[PDB]
Amino acid sequence: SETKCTLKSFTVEKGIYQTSNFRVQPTESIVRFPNITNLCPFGEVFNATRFASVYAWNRKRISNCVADYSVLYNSASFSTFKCYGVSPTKLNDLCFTNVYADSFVIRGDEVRQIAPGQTGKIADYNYKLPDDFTGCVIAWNSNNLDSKVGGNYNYLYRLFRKSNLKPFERDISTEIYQAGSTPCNGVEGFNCYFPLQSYGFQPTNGVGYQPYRVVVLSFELLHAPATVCGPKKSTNLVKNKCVNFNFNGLTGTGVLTESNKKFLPFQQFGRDIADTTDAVRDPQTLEILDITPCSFGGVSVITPGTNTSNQVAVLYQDVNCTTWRVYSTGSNVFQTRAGCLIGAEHVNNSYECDIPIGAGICASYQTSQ
Amino acid sequence: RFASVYAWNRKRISNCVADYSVLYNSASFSTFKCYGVSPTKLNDLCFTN
Amino acid sequence: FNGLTGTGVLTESNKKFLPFQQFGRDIADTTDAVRDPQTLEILDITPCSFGGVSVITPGTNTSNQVAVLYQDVNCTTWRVYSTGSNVFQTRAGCLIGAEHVNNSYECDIPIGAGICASYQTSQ
Amino acid sequence: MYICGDSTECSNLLLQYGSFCTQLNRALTGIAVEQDKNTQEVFAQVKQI
Amino acid sequence: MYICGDSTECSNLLLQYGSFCTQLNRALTGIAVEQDKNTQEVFAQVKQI
Amino acid sequence: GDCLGDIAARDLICAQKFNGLTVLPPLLTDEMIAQYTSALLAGTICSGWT
Amino acid sequence: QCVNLTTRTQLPPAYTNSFTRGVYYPDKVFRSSVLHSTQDLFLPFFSNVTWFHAIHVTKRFDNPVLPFNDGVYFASTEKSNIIRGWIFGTTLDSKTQSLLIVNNATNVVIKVCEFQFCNDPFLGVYYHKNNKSWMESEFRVYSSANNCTFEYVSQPFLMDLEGKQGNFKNLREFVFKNIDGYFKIYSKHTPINLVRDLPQGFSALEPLVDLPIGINITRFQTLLALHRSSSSGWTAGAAAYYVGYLQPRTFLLKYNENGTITDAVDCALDPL
Amino acid sequence: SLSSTPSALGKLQDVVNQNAQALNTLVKQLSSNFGAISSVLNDILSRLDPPEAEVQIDRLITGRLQSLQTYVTQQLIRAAEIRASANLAATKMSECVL
Amino acid sequence: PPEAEVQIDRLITGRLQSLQTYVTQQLIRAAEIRASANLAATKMSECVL
Ligand SMILES: *[C@@H]1O[C@H](CO)[C@@H](O[C@@H]2O[C@H](CO)[C@@H](O)[C@H](O)[C@H]2NC(C)=O)[C@H](O)[C@H]1NC(C)=O
Ligand SMILES: *[C@@H]1O[C@H](CO)[C@@H](O)[C@H](O)[C@H]1NC(C)=O
Ligand SMILES: *[C@@H]1O[C@H](CO)[C@@H](O)[C@H](O)[C@H]1NC(C)=O
Ligand SMILES: *[C@@H]1O[C@H](CO)[C@@H](O)[C@H](O)[C@H]1NC(C)=O
Ligand SMILES: *[C@@H]1O[C@H](CO)[C@@H](O)[C@H](O)[C@H]1NC(C)=O
Ligand SMILES: *[C@@H]1O[C@H](CO)[C@@H](O)[C@H](O)[C@H]1NC(C)=O
Ligand SMILES: *[C@@H]1O[C@H](CO)[C@@H](O)[C@H](O)[C@H]1NC(C)=O
Ligand SMILES: *[C@@H]1O[C@H](CO)[C@@H](O)[C@H](O)[C@H]1NC(C)=O
Ligand SMILES: *[C@@H]1O[C@H](CO)[C@@H](O)[C@H](O)[C@H]1NC(C)=O
Ligand SMILES: *[C@@H]1O[C@H](CO)[C@@H](O)[C@H](O)[C@H]1NC(C)=O
Ligand SMILES: *[C@@H]1O[C@H](CO)[C@@H](O)[C@H](O)[C@H]1NC(C)=O
Ligand SMILES: *[C@@H]1O[C@H](CO)[C@@H](O)[C@H](O)[C@H]1NC(C)=O
Repeated sequence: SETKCTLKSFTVEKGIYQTSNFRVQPTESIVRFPNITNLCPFGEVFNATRFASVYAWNRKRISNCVADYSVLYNSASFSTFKCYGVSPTKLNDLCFTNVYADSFVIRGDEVRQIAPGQTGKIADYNYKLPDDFTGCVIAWNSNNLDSKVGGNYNYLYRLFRKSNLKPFERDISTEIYQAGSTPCNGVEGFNCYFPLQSYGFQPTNGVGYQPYRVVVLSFELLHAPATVCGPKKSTNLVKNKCVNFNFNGLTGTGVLTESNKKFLPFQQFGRDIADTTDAVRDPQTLEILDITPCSFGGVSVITPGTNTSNQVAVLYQDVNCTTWRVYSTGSNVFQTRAGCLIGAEHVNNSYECDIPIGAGICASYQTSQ
Repeated sequence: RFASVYAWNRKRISNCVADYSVLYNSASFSTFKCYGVSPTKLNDLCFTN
Repeated sequence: FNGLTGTGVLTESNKKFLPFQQFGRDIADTTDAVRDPQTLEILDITPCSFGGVSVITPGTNTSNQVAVLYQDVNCTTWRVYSTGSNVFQTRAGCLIGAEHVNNSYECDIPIGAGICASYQTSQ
Repeated sequence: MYICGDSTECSNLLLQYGSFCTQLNRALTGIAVEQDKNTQEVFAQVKQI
Repeated sequence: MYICGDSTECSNLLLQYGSFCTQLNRALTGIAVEQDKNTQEVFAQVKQI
Repeated sequence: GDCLGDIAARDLICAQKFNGLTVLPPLLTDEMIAQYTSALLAGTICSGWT
Repeated sequence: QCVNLTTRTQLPPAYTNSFTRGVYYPDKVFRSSVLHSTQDLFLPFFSNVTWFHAIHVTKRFDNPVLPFNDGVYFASTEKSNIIRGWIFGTTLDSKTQSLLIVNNATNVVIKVCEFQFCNDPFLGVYYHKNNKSWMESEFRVYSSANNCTFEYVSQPFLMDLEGKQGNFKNLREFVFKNIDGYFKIYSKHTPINLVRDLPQGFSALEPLVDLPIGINITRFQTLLALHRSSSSGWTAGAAAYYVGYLQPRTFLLKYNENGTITDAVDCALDPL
Repeated sequence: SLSSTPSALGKLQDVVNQNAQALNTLVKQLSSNFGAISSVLNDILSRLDPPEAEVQIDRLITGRLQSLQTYVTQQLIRAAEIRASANLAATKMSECVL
Repeated sequence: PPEAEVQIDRLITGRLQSLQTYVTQQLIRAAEIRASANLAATKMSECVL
């Protein structure tokens, strides 16, 4: 039938057709995550009494925890949420390496500047993301926390600078900005400016002038040992079988075996000539495993015309036959240099060649044929 | 004053320097989007009509 | 030039642009001329890199001496990486790093235009 | 095998132009046939041994 | 030269599939070699002058 | 310096070279080919096919 | 707080050659029995390396401010723990933040602060003839450290501060890069036995740490320790260091059977 | 003479070497990105949802198809050259041997 | 950069196709030249010598 579909026909003439490859299916899946028991500090990051000024933004390292985001569902509400290097729906199946949370307060009309490729006083002078950004930007309205009736002037931003910031650069200096020809040795008047200004946050400001709390989660995926993981349940490790797997967020299908490869302390994955993972370091037992593909091929079908009979013989090019990686047996098994031929009777008489098989062997349909 | 949308205004701009930073100590825009050019490249360019 | 960037060599041009034309383009639609914004002079733009390089190598299991052929250099500040004498000029280019010999021999490493090279004796 | 590597999602996308793979194999099969033919024309000229 | 024209950003992107350029040149080099070989087979039949 | 000087010329050979397209010289020159031809003719006239 | 040292002689800078030094593992992927092509910043092969000295004899104690450029290759040949650390920053005074990485012989301290640095910073060890002991006695480096944003301190250890006779025995190599807020450090420690310049050979450096610093680095300075029995009352010990700069380069790297980089080709060195 | 000069059989060795190189080239080419974020389908699928993964996968599929098409075209050209050699050999068998 | 990269990848792919087409055509033409050269060599041996 595979031959018939390939040829787009319900009739197949006499000869040998190649028919895909011998394949096997996985039978079970393996999930191996580091055995992390701590929940990530969602409270500290999102429920903080105070946030930093944007000109002097904060940065915190997150490690050795479970990124269960659902804990925010009964508390937080975010008006903005966008991920750049990963789809939101995939976050729970992944592990993250160098995870950092940047934190600051800006105006509502400035929230749009916290993105790769933007310009404006925040994007240019206070906080900048790289174009090659992997992470998620989270923001919410804090008008009932960061606003005061007479004006909350505790949050500052930089307005004047001589050149733009580089990605993840911080600048907390207070030197007077020279807009004109004057040296500005102090002075602070005329064309000399103090570089920072306050945001007058008041509860009655319109939305574009209300304060917003912004959290930026920066991270890297699938190339190094991870310490922060989503809420997955590890399973047992199954070796020498075709299995599906997930090792620290990296999925695949294959056969896992013990390896003699010695990874350096900082190496989590190994790769072959095609840059395809061919080895991993197990997250709980630090054993190196090799990964071999499940399907190895070598199949072709020997067919009398279908207008005569529907008997076929199948040749397995990479099977020795001397649990054979064949689809079936049913006797009539003959081994040759061209493969294991199943479904044909070996005859000791030489004849002229009809359907060539290879390596000196030919086949034909002959007599009760 | 601004024009009614049904009878929108149009003004020609010429012979000047497009230094957008002058708006940083005054204006605040909730919307800003460029279509044929990246925002970060505006300061390196010259514009015709 | 007015926002249009590039790399190249600028020279005076004899092209006469119409009053409304600021840039000129070649057959590949690549800018090859501009009108300077302050002095209204037309300049031509020529690419910096022009090519023609190949390396003549004895096997590396014998020696690490090589000769370099510059296909578009006349040698008679030569657009070469180095000199160091041993400069021979042929129809196939300027060959730097090989001694010219007046004896004819059978061909070993062909260079082109009747010239071959080999590694021979203090080799 | 070459393109998808047993990834199911890739295989399902590959089907968008599966006539291409069939054509590549018709070409390679034709070459394989000629190689056996070439051998016989050069050596099997006399069928009397 | 043909693809990027000394643009650095293009050159760095081109490297994503640099094995392709090597393959194109292996093919052209093989042609160049044959052209000198063809000339000798037709004319340099007798090495006695 | 010839392609730089003669810009107005719009010489197709320079246009090809600046885009990475190079034509390589033959190993045998026309003079060398003529010598092989002459040897064959001298041979034929003097000694036929021998 | 700060001391301006005097009684030094005047020599031109020395130069040496980098040979095949300055290669580091560009990634965290295990690879083996394969050649791989990569394009990071590297010290070019056979490049110009500036050679600095701490010698007593023609007394020298070279601790100049050097440009950082696009990254730095740093190497040291030592017998007695003279080179302690580095200062990285721009103006190197209390106008901007700067990074201080120093081994003070009891701990390792990394700080990012608006440091007001000394115009001749140093550390030092006093030798007690009585009971033959070498002890830390001085730490200058800076007069102030305001508005600190990053700090790390290692666990305690005891450094061997003994002065030594003989050849240099320890080669330490570092690569410093400052990319998108991270100060990236790679390193290697190789045993040596030499009397002059940077030894020949090949070794790839491993990643050490990615520091979340967030500052602009254009200049840096090396911090050396002094030995004593004051601007003139000091001994220069013995030590030397080398500084080169990284440039974008394409390299062909060779991974052996166990995934160790054992060799490399600098694709821009020459036509071969 | 045949024992002494191993280059005599270079014509047959070259056939073997050319085909081996062509197959090794196809394997090496799998590492190419072709405009995709990663050459590995598993990285694409581990991080992206279906509609995003599909874009990255289509870039790899198109590139992979070009690699195979290039291979096949080169094999057809080489085969034509082999056919000509085989025809010459067959002629020589008939006219030199028989 | 991230927008330019899309536009550049479109040009790189197209430029590679132009070069690949060129090389393929040169290989086909070269095969025809080889056949002519072989004929010429035969004639030299059989008509001239
Ligand atoms: C990193 O520091 C350098 C040195 O202070 C800054 O470069 C200076 O910029 C000003 C303003 O454009 C110029 O007047 C100086 O001449 C520059 N000095 C040098 C040595 O280049 C650089 O701008 C800073 N980096 C960032 C992102 O702000
Ligand atoms: C913030 O505090 C409130 C109580 O005031 C609590 O109900 C909520 O869960 C906390 N948020 C987080 C993220 O822990
Ligand atoms: C920096 O130091 C000044 C005092 O000189 C202080 O007022 C200010 O709050 C400090 N921090 C920042 C981020 O500016
Ligand atoms: C917990 O982690 C350690 C260290 O990786 C490992 O040795 C241990 O087996 C893990 N635990 C289980 C199965 O409880
Ligand atoms: C199959 O395996 C046997 C050993 O059990 C070996 O002798 C035989 O040659 C193998 N068959 C082929 C076709 O290689
Ligand atoms: C100012 O513009 C005019 C007209 O384009 C030009 O001639 C003049 O040289 C320019 N000025 C300078 C260098 O001041
Ligand atoms: C190099 O230039 C000279 C004139 O100085 C000329 O005679 C010679 O033919 C040129 N060389 C070649 C290979 O064309
Ligand atoms: C050392 O001299 C310099 C001037 O060359 C001066 O700036 C510095 O503050 C002096 N330091 C001390 C400790 O005297
Ligand atoms: C650079 O190396 C050369 C030797 O190749 C040496 O002569 C020179 O003095 C070194 N340094 C400088 C700054 O020139
Ligand atoms: C080294 O630094 C640590 C941390 O600042 C300090 O506690 C310790 O006393 C210092 N040691 C010396 C010898 O100065
Ligand atoms: C050696 O003697 C000096 C001077 O009395 C003293 O300061 C030092 O602590 C002594 N050495 C040790 C190891 O205690
Ligand atoms: C690889 O490591 C083994 C020890 O596990 C050692 O015997 C072998 O010599 C090493 N190979 C190389 C190339 O260093």
